[PDB]
Amino acid sequence: PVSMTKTSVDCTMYICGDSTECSNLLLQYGSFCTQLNRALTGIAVEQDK
Amino acid sequence: AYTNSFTRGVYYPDKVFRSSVLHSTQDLFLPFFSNVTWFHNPVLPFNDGVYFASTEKSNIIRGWIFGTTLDSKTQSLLIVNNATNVVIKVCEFQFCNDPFLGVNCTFEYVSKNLREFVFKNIDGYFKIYSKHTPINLVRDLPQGFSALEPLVDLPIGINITRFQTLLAYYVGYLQPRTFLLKYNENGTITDAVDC
Amino acid sequence: ALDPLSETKCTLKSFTVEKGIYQTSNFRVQPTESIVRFPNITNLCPFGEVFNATRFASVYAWNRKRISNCVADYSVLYNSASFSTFKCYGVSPTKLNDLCFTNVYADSFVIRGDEVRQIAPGQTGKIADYNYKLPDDFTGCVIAWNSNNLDSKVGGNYNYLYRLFRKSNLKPFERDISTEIYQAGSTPCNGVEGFNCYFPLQSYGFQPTNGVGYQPYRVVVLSFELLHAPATVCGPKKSTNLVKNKCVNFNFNGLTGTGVLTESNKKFLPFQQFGRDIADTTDAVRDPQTL
Ligand SMILES: *[C@@H]1O[C@H](CO)[C@@H](O[C@@H]2O[C@H](CO)[C@@H](O)[C@H](O)[C@H]2NC(C)=O)[C@H](O)[C@H]1NC(C)=O
Ligand SMILES: *[C@@H]1O[C@H](CO)[C@@H](O[C@@H]2O[C@H](CO)[C@@H](O)[C@H](O)[C@H]2NC(C)=O)[C@H](O)[C@H]1NC(C)=O
Ligand SMILES: *[C@@H]1O[C@H](CO)[C@@H](O[C@@H]2O[C@H](CO)[C@@H](O)[C@H](O)[C@H]2NC(C)=O)[C@H](O)[C@H]1NC(C)=O
Ligand SMILES: *[C@@H]1O[C@H](CO)[C@@H](O)[C@H](O)[C@H]1NC(C)=O
Ligand SMILES: *[C@@H]1O[C@H](CO)[C@@H](O)[C@H](O)[C@H]1NC(C)=O
Ligand SMILES: *[C@@H]1O[C@H](CO)[C@@H](O)[C@H](O)[C@H]1NC(C)=O
Ligand SMILES: *[C@@H]1O[C@H](CO)[C@@H](O)[C@H](O)[C@H]1NC(C)=O
Repeated sequence: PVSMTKTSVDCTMYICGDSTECSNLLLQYGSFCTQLNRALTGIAVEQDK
Repeated sequence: AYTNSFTRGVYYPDKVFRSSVLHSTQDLFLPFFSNVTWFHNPVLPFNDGVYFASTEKSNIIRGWIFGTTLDSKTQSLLIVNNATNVVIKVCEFQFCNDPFLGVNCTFEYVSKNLREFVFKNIDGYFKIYSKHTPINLVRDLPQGFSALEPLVDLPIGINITRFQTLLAYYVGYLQPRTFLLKYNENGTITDAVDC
Repeated sequence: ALDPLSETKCTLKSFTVEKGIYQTSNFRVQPTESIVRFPNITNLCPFGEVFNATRFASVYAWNRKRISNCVADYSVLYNSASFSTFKCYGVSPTKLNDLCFTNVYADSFVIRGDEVRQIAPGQTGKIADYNYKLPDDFTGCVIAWNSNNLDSKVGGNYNYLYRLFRKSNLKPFERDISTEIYQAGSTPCNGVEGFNCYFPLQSYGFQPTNGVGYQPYRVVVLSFELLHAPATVCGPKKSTNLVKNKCVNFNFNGLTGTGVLTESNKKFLPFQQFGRDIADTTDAVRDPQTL
C-alpha cells in the first residue's frame, strides 16, 4: 500500500452544521478546530509525497 | 398447546426507507424459534407486547379487548371488524365474562389465510402492525419470512397489562432484542438475524 | 477580507506568504428560502358544536365539552368580530396554533352582562362562589358575547338559573347541580321549604328591553390540559409552497434540514415517510401533502 484517501474535514460544519448558537459556543474552545484541519492537511500532503 | 415461532414477528421498527443494506436495531421483537401459545377465548397478559396470529378460512376471529380490568371500571380498548368496517373505541365498557359475536368514550375511529398482528404500547401510543398472507397448512404457522407493515398508531395513553380475543390462533410475547434486518432494493425487509 | 491574498495573510498570521497553495476559507451556499410542509389540515375540532350551539346550559349546571384528537383552528375565533370578551390568561391566542395539548375543555354557560367580570381568576361573588369558580392559576381563555337576540324573549326568559345559596364556596372547576333545600338557620328543613329553608336556585330575568348589564351573555371557557398522555389537540401549523432545485431550509413533518430537493426515482413503501443513507443520514423524504 502506498497512499490513503486524502480526506479533509471542516470541524465547524461537522460539529455545528449550519447553526449559529452552536458555532458561537464552539469559538470558546479555541484552536481545536484549526489544528484538526491542519493535521489532516498534513496527512493529505504526505499521501501525495 | 405450544408451537415454534420459526422466523415470524418481524416488523418495520420505524417509518424510514432503507435499500440494499443491513440495519441493526434494538426493539421489542418476537424471539426466533420461541414458544408460541396455541389456542383453538381466555384472558392473556400483555407483558410488554404481543404477537398475535390467526389462521382463517371463514373469518371467525373479529376483534380484541385490551386493558387492566376490562370490567366497566376503567378505560379499556375495544377493536372490532364487522364484515365491512373496523371500529376502535376506548370506553370504560361493561364486558361479559365470556364476550363473543353471533352468526366515557375518549376516542372513536371507524374504517387458507394467515393474518399476523403485533400490538405494543409505548409512551402511551398503541402501535398495531399486521400482514396478510395466503397459506396451505392446517397444522401450525408456516415456516418462512415476511415483514409486518404498521397499520395504526393510536394516541391513547391507556395502561394495558391484559387482553383477550373476540370471535384457532397463536400468541407470542415480544422481548427487547437486537435484530439485524436486510432491506432489499425496494426497501422491503427480506431477512433478519436475532443477535 | 479585502482580497484573497489578505485572507491568506490573516490565516498564516504573516505579511510574507511563501509560494504555495493555502486553504483559507470554506465556501458554503446559503439557503434562499424556507420550505415548511405538513399534511393537509384534517379533523378540525368541533368548535361549531359549542359556539353555534342552539341552547346553552345554566351557569350552575354549566356544560363541559371535551376536545381531543383534532386540529384546533383558533384563528377562526380570535379573528372573529362576534365576541365582546376574548380574554386569555398566561397564554396568547395566536401562540395556541403552535401548541399541542392532551385535552381541551370548553365550559359553556349563560350569565348576565355585569357578571362576566366574575369569570376570571381571583374573582368573588354569587357566580364565582356558588356557580363557577376559576383557579387563581387558570391558563386558558374566556370568550363571552351578548345573546340578547337568542336568550331573551318578550315577557322574560327564565330557563337560565343561578345558585343563590351554598354552605361553602366552590373549588376551581367544581360543578354543583344539587337542589337540596338550603338550611339558613338551626332548624333542619328535611326537604321542606319555609322559614330559614329556601330553594338554592333562582331564575334570570332576560327580557329584550333589559339593561346591557342584565342582558344574557353566552360564555365559553377553554381550559388546556397537559397530562401523562400524548398531546392530541394541536394547532393548524400552516404549510408553504414547495421549491425544487434550490438550496433551501426545509421542514417536513418532524424533521428540519438544509439542502436541494430534487425529483427522486426511489420507491418508498406506502408507509415509509423519509429515507436514509448508510450513515443514518436523511437522503430523501415524502412530501406530506403530495405523495
Ligand atoms: C359495524 O358496526 C358499526 C358500529 O359499531 C356500524 O357503524 C355505524 O353505521 C351507522 C350507519 O351507517 C351509522 O349511523 C353509525 O354512526 C355508525 N357507527 C359509528 C360508531 O360511527 C357499522 O354499520 C357496522 N358495519 C356494517 C357493515 O354494518
Ligand atoms: C421491486 O419491485 C419492482 C416492481 O414489482 C420490480 O421491478 C420489476 O422487475 C421485473 C423483473 O426484473 C421487471 O419485469 C419489471 O419490468 C420491473 N418493473 C418495474 C416497474 O420496474 C423489482 O424487481 C423489485 N426489486 C426487488 C429487489 O424486489
Ligand atoms: C392534499 O390536498 C390537496 C389539495 O386539495 C390535494 O391535491 C390534489 O391532488 C389531486 C391528485 O393528485 C390532483 O388531481 C389535484 O389537482 C390536487 N388539487 C389541487 C387543488 O391542486 C392532495 O391530493 C391532498 N393530499 C392528501 C395526502 O390529502
Ligand atoms: C417450549 O416448547 C417445547 C416443545 O413443545 C417444550 O418441551 C418446552 O417445555 C417449552 N418451554 C417452556 C418454557 O414451556
Ligand atoms: C370519565 O373518565 C375521566 C377520565 O379523566 C374520569 O376523570 C371520570 O371520573 C370518568 N367519569 C365517570 C363518570 O366515571
Ligand atoms: C399504569 O400502571 C403503573 C403501575 O401500576 C402506574 O404507576 C401508572 O400510574 C398507571 N398509569 C395510569 C395512567 O394510571
Ligand atoms: C358559526 O357559524 C357561522 C356561520 O353560520 C360562522 O360564521 C362561524 O364561524 C361559526 N362558528 C365557529 C366557532 O366557527
